Amino acid sequence: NYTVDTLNLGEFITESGEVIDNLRLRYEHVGYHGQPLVVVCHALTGNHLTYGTDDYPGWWREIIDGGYIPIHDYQFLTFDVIGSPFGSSSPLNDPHFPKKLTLRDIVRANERGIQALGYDKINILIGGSLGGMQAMELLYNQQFEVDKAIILAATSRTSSYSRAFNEIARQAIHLGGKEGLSIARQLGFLTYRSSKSYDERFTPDEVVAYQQHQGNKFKEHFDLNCYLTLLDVLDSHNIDRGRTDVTHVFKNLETKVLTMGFIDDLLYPDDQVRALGERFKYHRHFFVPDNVGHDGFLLNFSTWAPNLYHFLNLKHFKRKDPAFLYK
Repeated sequence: NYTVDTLNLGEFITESGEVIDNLRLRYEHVGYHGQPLVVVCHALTGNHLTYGTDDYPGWWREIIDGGYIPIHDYQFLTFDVIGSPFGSSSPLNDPHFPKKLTLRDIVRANERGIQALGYDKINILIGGSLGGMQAMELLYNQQFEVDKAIILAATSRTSSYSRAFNEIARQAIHLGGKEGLSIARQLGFLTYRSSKSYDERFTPDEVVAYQQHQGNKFKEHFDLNCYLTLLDVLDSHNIDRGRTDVTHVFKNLETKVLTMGFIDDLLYPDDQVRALGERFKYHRHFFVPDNVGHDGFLLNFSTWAPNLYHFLNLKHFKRKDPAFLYK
């Protein structure tokens, strides 16, 4: 079954003390009543349409069709974050949408949306990289018992690199409106090393021309106010803020965590995503040796999905860890 609809969940108060009278969460559900739940947390530029249609396939469709997380064994739920322009409460929908939205807000709304629909356990929690940020917060609130977690291209807090990125983008938008959106979009190419893409796409002038083309599309289809909102969301990410016990919590969580980090990435360095994994009781890391950009980690699934599948297929009872002093 395939369902796309909108919850109405009443009053929501952000961290900043601002109010939405009727919190709306657009979502996509897919699968059968009783199956293991997988919750996907989408990334800044994505949305709830995880599986999508046959004619309009979804962000994750290829990964699901390829059988890495197969439809036949799983049930899928995904919310469009608040502030996104694709159906949930946002500046595009709500003329009194809060000025200061944080990531912790986005999460706390989605957990209420997960509970609105009667779920209790989450077998697989998955996201990168804003998705991964959602994921880690969610694990901290501990409103759910969650068996398996995959966190891709995200860390414990927004870096100075990312604030610089986000500020540079913010400025361009002030100066140029829609035109600033192109730059913001183009800006992403500067955050990572492209490998034999340099080979295949010779074509400078033709990369630049492609950049321009992607930027121009983006500036016509993604609402501007919402984008600025989501830039604050990123700037607000830090699991440790106002908190003392984050690691402690994570160290007594039974959840099996996989962290994935990508090669030569300045926005989300492998170094630091691995170190976030290692904060948990049960943790593991995969280093993925190709990178078409944080924004397109779905596009290069060939290089990482099989390790996901490997991870998903633990069905060895948890070992209590002093057995690992070896080494």
